[PDB]
Amino acid sequence: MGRDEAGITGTWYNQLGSTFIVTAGADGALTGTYESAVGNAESRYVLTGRYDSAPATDGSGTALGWTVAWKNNYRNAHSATTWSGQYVGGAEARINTQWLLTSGTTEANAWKSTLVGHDTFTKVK
Amino acid sequence: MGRDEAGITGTWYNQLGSTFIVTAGADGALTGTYESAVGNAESRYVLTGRYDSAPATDGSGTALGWTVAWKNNYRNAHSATTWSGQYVGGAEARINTQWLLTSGTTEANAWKSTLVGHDTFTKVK
Amino acid sequence: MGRDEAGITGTWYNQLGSTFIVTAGADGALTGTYESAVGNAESRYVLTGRYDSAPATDGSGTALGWTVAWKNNYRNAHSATTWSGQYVGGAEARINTQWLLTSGTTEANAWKSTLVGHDTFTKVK
Amino acid sequence: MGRDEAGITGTWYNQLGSTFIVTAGADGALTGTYESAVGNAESRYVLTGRYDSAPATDGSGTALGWTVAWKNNYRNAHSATTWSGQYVGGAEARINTQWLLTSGTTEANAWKSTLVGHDTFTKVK
Repeated sequence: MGRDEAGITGTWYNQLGSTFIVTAGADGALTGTYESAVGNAESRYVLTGRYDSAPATDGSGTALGWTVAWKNNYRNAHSATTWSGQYVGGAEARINTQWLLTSGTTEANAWKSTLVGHDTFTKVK
Repeated sequence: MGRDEAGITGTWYNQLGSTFIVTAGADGALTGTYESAVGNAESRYVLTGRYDSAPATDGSGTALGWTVAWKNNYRNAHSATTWSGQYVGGAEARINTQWLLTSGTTEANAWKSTLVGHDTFTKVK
Repeated sequence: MGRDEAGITGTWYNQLGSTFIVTAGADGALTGTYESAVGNAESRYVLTGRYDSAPATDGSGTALGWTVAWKNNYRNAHSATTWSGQYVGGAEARINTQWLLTSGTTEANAWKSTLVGHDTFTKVK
Repeated sequence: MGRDEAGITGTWYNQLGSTFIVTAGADGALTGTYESAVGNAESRYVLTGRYDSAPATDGSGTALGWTVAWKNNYRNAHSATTWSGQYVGGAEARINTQWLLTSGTTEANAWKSTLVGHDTFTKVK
């Protein structure tokens, strides 16, 4: 029922070699797992998010976002990343994102709590 | 079972007058609703996210994040915001966040797709 | 000749206790020194930037930005911060900024090169 | 005298087709002009910034930043962009940046004042 429900659902890979496995629900839900190739992380972590299930039809992307808290049964990096971006469908489908990675800190160190970057996900490689 | 499960769960308000209603699950889940005082928005929107259910005990905050896609039964702003931040417990509990608001755009306009800002949530006002 | 040349020029302090000393030139230039209360820093560092010397008159802020590279005669933190924001004049003048702090890294660590945050500068305290 | 003074100085192009013309001073200064291929802009605008004139030698990049206020003799977009990033030398030299573009706004619209994105500059194309 979601316009890009089928186009978003599946396995995605970014430029770092991370793997994003997502299911897009008819209603706007995103659920899945994330495995980072880098950082204080091992194996899969739960993700959840949301996407625009009725996007504009005018060649525009589909807005979406999701979160990973970096705790699983193997490790806890006391941090969470949120990706915010858009899905662009077609032969070379992509999800283009910017992210914010916040660590738990003391109040004295909160100024240095948050990393920012950008990931591009593709269906191959 | 989550360390700040009780401290996070409930109603939060930010500096804009927005209202965040969240339940924190024992496992790391965040679910709830968001109502923005500003922007292309009306009434409540679904949110989901994650938090560190076993944070450091050393005076450090609790990392968390969540997403809203700005589609509900009233409006669709073809956009999604992700907040990334930390919960700081105590008499004056706060959630301190930075956010990324991505709009669906054409590829030609993707350079101007994403707003960034910061919200502080409190339990009063 | 700059509309807020007089309002911007002078000494500013942020919420961390840092001190920003700036001169605004008629043409749009910003020059001065920055002293951070936090981080890998001591004493003053050179800053340069730019501001909108002919802003809108409609109650709107004045856009501006500036950079500090964190090298001086005392220390080198192999990093640079840029603040991007707006000057809001009046009894309680403020400069409201967001910043990006990039460290030199290897290519393998570039994903974790860049911190993001927000500073508010006032003329007192 | 700056380690990458020679490597930074010159003409750079980003993925949008914008042109960055910079001189790096021995002392850490960056001066030049920027011409954007997109947005509310025409022709060249003054830029100034700073870079780490004595970077780490260990395969690490060179931290730098610069600002453009989007006022010149042709147009005034009441905004400023700051790029924060690192120069990576070698056969395929690059400057990898993240940026913050703040517009002057009323206080009521300040939540939507600031765009964020990422530009990669190369010496060709």
